Amino acid sequence: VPLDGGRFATSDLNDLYRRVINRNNRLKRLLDLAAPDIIVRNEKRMLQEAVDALLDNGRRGRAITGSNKRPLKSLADMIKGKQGRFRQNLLGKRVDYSGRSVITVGPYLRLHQCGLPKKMALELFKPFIYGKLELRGLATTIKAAKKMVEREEAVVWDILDEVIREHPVLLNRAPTLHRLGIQAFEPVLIEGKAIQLHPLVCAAYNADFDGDQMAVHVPLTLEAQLEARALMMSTNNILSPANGEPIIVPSQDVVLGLYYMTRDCVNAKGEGMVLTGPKEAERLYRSGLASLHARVKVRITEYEKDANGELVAKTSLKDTTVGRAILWMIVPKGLPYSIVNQALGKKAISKMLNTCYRILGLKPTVIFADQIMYTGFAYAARSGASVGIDDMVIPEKKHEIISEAEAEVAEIQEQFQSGLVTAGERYNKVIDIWAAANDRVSKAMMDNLQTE
Amino acid sequence: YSYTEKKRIRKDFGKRPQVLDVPYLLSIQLDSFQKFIEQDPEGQYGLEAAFRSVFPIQSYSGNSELQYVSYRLGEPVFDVQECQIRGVTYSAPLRVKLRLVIYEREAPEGTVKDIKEQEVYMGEIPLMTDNGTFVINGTERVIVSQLHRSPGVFFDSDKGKTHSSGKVLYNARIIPYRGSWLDFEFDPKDNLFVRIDRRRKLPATIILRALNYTTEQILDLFFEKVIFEIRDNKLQMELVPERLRGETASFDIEANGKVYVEKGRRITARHIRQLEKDDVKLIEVPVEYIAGKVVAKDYIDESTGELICAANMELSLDLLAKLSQSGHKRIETLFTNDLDHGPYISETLRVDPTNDRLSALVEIYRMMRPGEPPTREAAESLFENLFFSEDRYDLSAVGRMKFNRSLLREEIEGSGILSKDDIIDVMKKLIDIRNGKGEVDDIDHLGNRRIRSVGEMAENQFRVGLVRVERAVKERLSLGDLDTLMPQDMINAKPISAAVKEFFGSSQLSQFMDQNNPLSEITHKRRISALGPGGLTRERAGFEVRDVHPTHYGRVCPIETPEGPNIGLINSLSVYAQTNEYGFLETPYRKVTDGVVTDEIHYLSAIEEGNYVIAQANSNLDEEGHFVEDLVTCRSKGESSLFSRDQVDYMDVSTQQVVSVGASLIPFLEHDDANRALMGANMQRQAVPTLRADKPLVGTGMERAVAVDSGVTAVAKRGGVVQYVDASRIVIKVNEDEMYPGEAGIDIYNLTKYTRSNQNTCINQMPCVSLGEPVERGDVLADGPSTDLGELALGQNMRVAFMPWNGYNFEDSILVSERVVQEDRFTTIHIQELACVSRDTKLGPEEITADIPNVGEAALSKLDESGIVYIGAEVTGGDILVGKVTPKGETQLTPEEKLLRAIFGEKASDVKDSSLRVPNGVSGTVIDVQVFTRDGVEKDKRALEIEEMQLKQAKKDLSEELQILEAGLFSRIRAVLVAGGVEAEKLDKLPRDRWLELGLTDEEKQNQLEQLAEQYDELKHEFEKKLEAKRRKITQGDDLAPGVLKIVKVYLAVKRRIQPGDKMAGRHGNKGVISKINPIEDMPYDENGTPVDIVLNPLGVPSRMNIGQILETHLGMAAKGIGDKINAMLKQQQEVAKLREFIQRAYDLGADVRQKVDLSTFSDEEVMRLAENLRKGMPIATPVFDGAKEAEIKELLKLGDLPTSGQIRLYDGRTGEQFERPVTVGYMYMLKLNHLVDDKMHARSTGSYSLVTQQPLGGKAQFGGQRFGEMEVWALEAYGAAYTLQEMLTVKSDDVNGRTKMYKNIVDGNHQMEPGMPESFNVLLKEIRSLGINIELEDE
Amino acid sequence: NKLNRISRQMLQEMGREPTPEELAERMLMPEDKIRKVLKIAKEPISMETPIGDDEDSHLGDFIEDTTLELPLDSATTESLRAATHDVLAGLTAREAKVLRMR
Amino acid sequence: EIGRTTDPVRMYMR
Amino acid sequence: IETPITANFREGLNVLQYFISTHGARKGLADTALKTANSGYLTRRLVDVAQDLVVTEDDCGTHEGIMMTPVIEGGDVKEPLRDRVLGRVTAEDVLKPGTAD
DNA sequence: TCTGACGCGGC
DNA sequence: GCCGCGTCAGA
Ligand SMILES: [Mg+2]
Repeated sequence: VPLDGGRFATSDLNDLYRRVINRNNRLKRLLDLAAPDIIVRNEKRMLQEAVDALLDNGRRGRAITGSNKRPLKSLADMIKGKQGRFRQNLLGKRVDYSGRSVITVGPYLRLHQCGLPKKMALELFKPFIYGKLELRGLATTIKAAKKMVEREEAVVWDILDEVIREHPVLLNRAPTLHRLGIQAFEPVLIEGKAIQLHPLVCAAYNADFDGDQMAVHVPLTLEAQLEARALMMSTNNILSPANGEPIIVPSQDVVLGLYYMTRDCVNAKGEGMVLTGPKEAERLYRSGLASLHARVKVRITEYEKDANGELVAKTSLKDTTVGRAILWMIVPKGLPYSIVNQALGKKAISKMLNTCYRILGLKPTVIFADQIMYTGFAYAARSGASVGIDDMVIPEKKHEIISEAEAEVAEIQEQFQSGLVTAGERYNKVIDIWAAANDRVSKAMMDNLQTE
Repeated sequence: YSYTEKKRIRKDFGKRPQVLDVPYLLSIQLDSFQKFIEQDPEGQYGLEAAFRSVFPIQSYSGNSELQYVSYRLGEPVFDVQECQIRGVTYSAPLRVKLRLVIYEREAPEGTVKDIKEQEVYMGEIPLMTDNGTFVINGTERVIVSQLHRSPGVFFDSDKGKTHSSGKVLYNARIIPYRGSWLDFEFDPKDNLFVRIDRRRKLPATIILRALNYTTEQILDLFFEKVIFEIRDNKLQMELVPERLRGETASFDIEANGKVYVEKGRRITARHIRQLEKDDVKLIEVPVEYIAGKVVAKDYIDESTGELICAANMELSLDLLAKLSQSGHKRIETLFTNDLDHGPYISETLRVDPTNDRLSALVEIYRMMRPGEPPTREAAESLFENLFFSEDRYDLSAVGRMKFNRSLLREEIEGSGILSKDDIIDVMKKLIDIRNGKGEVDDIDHLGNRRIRSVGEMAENQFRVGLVRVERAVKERLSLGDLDTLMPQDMINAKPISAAVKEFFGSSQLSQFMDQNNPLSEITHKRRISALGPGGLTRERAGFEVRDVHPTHYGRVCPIETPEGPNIGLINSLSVYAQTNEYGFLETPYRKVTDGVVTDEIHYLSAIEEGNYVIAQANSNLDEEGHFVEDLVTCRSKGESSLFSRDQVDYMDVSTQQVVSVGASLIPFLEHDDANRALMGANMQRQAVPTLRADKPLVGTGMERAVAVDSGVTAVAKRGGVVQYVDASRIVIKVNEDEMYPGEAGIDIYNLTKYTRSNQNTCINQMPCVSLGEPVERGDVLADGPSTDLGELALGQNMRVAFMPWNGYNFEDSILVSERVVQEDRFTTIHIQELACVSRDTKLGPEEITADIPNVGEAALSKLDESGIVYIGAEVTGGDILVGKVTPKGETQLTPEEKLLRAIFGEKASDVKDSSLRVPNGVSGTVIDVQVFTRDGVEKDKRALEIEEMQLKQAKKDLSEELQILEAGLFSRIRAVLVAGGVEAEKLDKLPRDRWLELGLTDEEKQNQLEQLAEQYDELKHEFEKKLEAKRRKITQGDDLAPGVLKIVKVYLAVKRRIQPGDKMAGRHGNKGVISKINPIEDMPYDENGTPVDIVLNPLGVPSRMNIGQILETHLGMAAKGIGDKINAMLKQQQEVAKLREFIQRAYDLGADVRQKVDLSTFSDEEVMRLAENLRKGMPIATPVFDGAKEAEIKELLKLGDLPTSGQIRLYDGRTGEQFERPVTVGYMYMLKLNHLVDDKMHARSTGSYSLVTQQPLGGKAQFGGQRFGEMEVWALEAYGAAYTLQEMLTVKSDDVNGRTKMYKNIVDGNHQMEPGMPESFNVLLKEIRSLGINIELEDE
Repeated sequence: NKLNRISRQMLQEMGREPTPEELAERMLMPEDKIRKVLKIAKEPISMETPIGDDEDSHLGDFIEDTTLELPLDSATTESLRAATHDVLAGLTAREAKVLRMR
Repeated sequence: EIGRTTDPVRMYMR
Repeated sequence: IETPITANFREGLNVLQYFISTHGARKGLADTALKTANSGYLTRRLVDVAQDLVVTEDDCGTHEGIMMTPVIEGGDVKEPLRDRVLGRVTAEDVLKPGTAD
């Protein structure tokens, strides 16, 4: 094929082939001349050489081309690929109808939705647009449909509405760790060029917002859509395929907010008020006439699936904080109080999620997980946790323990120089005194800080 | 203080006074390349040495030598600006006066015929800019420095693997600058084998055999003989007490009558002294002992003459009898005490069956060229030329000096070729280390690793050019008849300049300059690469060299390197560090004369550094450099701890010499983890300039130096007062101080306007100072891109609040206020270039006119009749810029189409559309358009008119240039001419141009008058050719590539505003994307009512160990609090005095500072002006380690009138409720990165495919599809999702019939599938079928 | 061969470089032919040449085959043929066959 | 001794 | 090193201490890089070797099975029997601490 | 580099 | 008979 500008491009095989034919024709001529044995053999040598270099160069003297510095690529090389077969395997199968750009958070979105940028979908879903434009008769033909897509008037949005409704879309990230590196979602159009990902599943993708990009594929047929929505949908795969434990587990804001809410205090606003129900508690808190963390007696009815998933109402007095009562409101009637009754950390939250799945089932845990996300965000925001210079507390006896450790290591180095101690003994002594001193500093800061 | 410092003081923290000023950072490159191009009559590095090394070119036995006198670099015919315009490589012609001198055949030496060449051209050499860069295609390139392992000898062990039993077997590799390699290796049985480089394994002794040494001669020169006397009969040895070194006794050793040493008892020092004082020479010994030794010389049987025992033959009892009967009184055995002197040369000599020189040369030749019958002269010439050929063997002056240093010789310079002393000394030191009487060397040592700059590489490839030129020239020197041919017929410059420009352009170290900020440029210029010829491989090396050596202290920065596959292979040079004499590394240090710390700096290499005890900077010095502790903290054996005072020879000049400029600029590095510091600095170098330069609140003092060395600032090279300021011309009137009596004039500084940088960004200079200010030589006239008040102003500092904002600050993403976009402080200008090319096919010449069949007149409206976009017109994505049409007829349409052409009147236009569309979604203004027609073809009207516009522009502007300086000249002629007897009535009304003939009183006046009159003559003929010259460049038809008739360049200027998804970071490595931009009202606010800007995640704090940013935030907020209070008193405008007082209290703030304050400068002008400038927050200088302590920050926080905990209670701007727990607010310095979501966004629906493979590709300019990798395949396999996978692998990519049919199905709204045969599978069939292997798809 | 010998000579006589015009000048040729040969002078550069930095696309891996008409226009032509046949139906028997055969 | 010298030049020369 | 970095980022470190830490930082990141490319390649090898294993039958009728224990590594029962056996098909009926229960 | 198969060569 | 060595080959 000719390159632009007058230039030509040719395979190395063509030049090798050409030389092959040339030498063969010369051999034909040489035969017609009745050439001596020595020269006929040399020509047969050259022929054998050329042929075998042509098939697979590399078992000979490495017969490159004229002046082009790189060794010529033989027939074998064209097939034999790294890694794996050239055309069938990596790299790498390019596919149409795909896009790639940066992911962005988007707190208000629900578990099964995603922000899908405007201009991408405009380009991608072109034929769906054209088809429905012409079938509904909003546009006379596909050519006029093309001019009308390229202007981008009100008409485009209705067709966009109809395709994006029943389309499910796939999000992909290059480190395909497991099958959940691609999940199916319902796309929701948003302004901008940034993809919105649901926060909870960021942990599964191991994604962070520092310029990472994700890929977005379009299942085109109805069957693909079905397979995506049924088998590949995010909401269907909450459980890790590896172990039974959760994959879509809390990331960070959630636990922090919950901690603010779940944490108990000696005394705050409205210590020792006795409430006949949770909603009054929450009403009191929202007015700032009560703190979220305060030990309190609340009248709450736990419900139990003792029957075939029915409600087994037990109705009396619980002693908890305000915060756990409010969260327990959100909590569906099938969870035992016991679960929220405790400290609630990452441990407890994950076990809670797990137990919720096993006893309650799929949908309560799904919806409740969404709930937990929003609540955690809310109370995290109201907590107002920050990081000041005084927040990193130098433990009271720091320099004492440091100077003691310093004087003792200096004493043990000088008594090393004295020659009652091998290298092993010295190593043991140094490492153990440092370990014990460091653990002392650790445990003293933890003691000092925890109950202050 | 300096003029810029008098203009703006910055508060500088710091207890120790920085004694040495920061050196010029680009000196290494500039000065070394300068050294390359240098008339200097000696064998010193550069062109000269290379020339004399290869010159004089002697005739191939024709008796016509070519002699070299001297060279001259012509002044480049094309200036910098024009070359940037046309995409030419900027170079200068080198022309050399050369002489061929011819002897007669066969004259005794006396050249009859001598011919002289009139400076033939040997090609053009690309020249370096003042900034240190290179124009190769009208683009600024940089040559990266290349580190490599220095020539000499290396003694490596590589144990364990060496026979898998330990077996510590060492080797010396001799690496030259120029020449074949030497290798000495061992064997399990201790024989030293030579490998010329990596061929078969021969004994090392064979080369010595070839070298004319006999076996016995070798045993002489290696082993020290032992004298064995025979007295009356039986075999006695003469033994010197010290010789017995480590030796169990085998006999009963009687001496002088008494048994001394018992047989077996280890000889003690007592026994040694016993024998010494007894004066024992000779001791009787049994012939059993001697029956176990070896015989050195070939001791003959004296009776007949017959040899019996040979050179290195085992001694046995009977042969001892044979020798004693023959009558040799003194027998020489060898000293080989296997612990010290082991079986090495003996066994090696035995294992080498070759004997004489000739057989050694034969086996040499048969190893080097195995199978061709050896001819003596061929083998000798081969072997000699391998190591003793002057042209072939150069170790380097460096290598030779280091070699002699390694072998402990005072004498520095050797003869390049391998002298045999060297060779033997090499094997001596190798077998020294093999016993263990030497150290093994480390590759990673700075003294063993040499740095190769520009000039040395240039010299290398130029030398290779000269060698091939010599082969060609001398070849033509021998055939042709000598007399008539002059020294130009033989020499073609083409392969020289071809190979040089191959090297210069097509190389890893020559790369496109990153032109975004000065930091990037400076680091690039001082970047050091481990690759290239004579250099390392990325896969080969290796944990070894990547790791951080102790020698780097105060010489290389450990923390500045790309975080890619490249880490360790970069290592940029530190601040105070320089290159030594031999291209090595040296560091300056302060003397300490035992108690007082002197001020003298001496550069020491690594070897010297190992010797002396150098103190750290962090030691307190009182009144004369006196340290407080008796036992002070220093390093002498390369390892730090406590030493006492009466020992310290030297001391660090300052702490800042350890780290490079970039790492040194990040504040409070001591409190930042190394990981995030490194990553921060790396990303920080890639930061892009915004619209508005301001200044970092917390600097280091270095920001002036950084700006100074940057070549984007304009610097005053004479000193004086600014005469005229324009946004195109900055004219300075020099003071009479620096005024040249001979040709002074005024100083004119032409500014740079929005031209495209390598990143397509804005590079514009704004003038800082005002008309009539007196300024000095080297003052900062106009600040460049993102540079202000003299200083680098990389980004902007914003109010951040640490709190969670309902999962909007989720992960590393950033929440930001609408007020940031509102002010337009983060909107970038990008100047993008597009080119429209009109080629000539044989289908017919393409045209640029507006005549374009069936296009909308919307696109035509913006085009002139010529078809060119209007200058300054604002367009949108898709819009047509430059019209182009191409020949296209004979459609050969299907029936129905012909039918419709008849019916509707569809008149077939024979020309296709080609006109230049704007890319998808990009919209900006045309700032300029360029048109390049090759000479010959008929220029279009608009091109002609715009080239006339540019013409007359250049004309007018240069005329203005000439006339301003001429007006200055003429004014000066009148001020001299009115002097000497004042006459201004008579003179004023005579004409001005009638003054060359004038004359007056004879002294300075008359001489200067004639000077300036001839300056007028010079300016007139100078300008008129300077014009003609420019009108030759514009007038000349522009030299285009073959096949292209004409070309039009169009510059688009896009103003790109910040949006959600762009990448932003701070200096500490914390980064993130803008997730949503919220109105100001939404954000929490203080009691005062000022609302916050950014909300940063507190959960981002604990694992990110960069805590210094919090200190910076507090000090930065209190700093703005200072600016607040001063602004308030400015708003009230009390009086100069009270603000000056307050500001002074600010400037001092306690004591222990190196500040040195005013009253120095102006009491009111500079003060109130500066005050106005400081309303925005006082710019401080925190040094990296000798910086502001937390307590001083607290003190200033009191002076800032803010809470000492730095937290304020915040009211939620949405709801109005206050938060529990108050939070830290304040300013931190943020940057918006070069990673713009606009570019990171890409999607493709349908487009161009690959020619051979039917998979999707990028040809639409709408980039190609995602790769469906094996990973993704596996993902699909994990689900049962078979139809999706099958579509994606085939129907979506490689199925030709299927995608078109399925497209139609999509338009029709049909959802089925038709996978067909994937073309890749057909590729497979065809590749197998191309072979002799039959693959048939069977059926059943 | 003449071209390149003169190329060698003209560069050494001029010093700077040899412009295409000056060589054509010195020869008795019609001048038009050097630029033609200059176009012809570009040697075959290999289609299999790997790209800059030797990536797993070679040079052939850029070049696209513009011959393939896009499925879009084939759909247009399909719609076109359907519309033509419906307007054919508006015509009489033999008038339709007239245009059908033509 | 022949060390796989594939070069037909050498053999022919011999 | 025997003497550690006694200071913290609140306090201030020096030249030497920072130098000590640079090694580990760079070494760590270089390990994470080149040994993760190693681990990826390893993984690819495991996936590729084990690909053919698919569920073809419901039940072949094997009586064979593996006697599973609680992994009692030293100090305690790090993973108990229930957890180890959770979700598994049994080979035969298990009896209580009493025969025929 | 590494882990290794199969000759290849040598002992 | 098993062990370095040398060739061949996947990343
Ligand atoms: Mg990330």
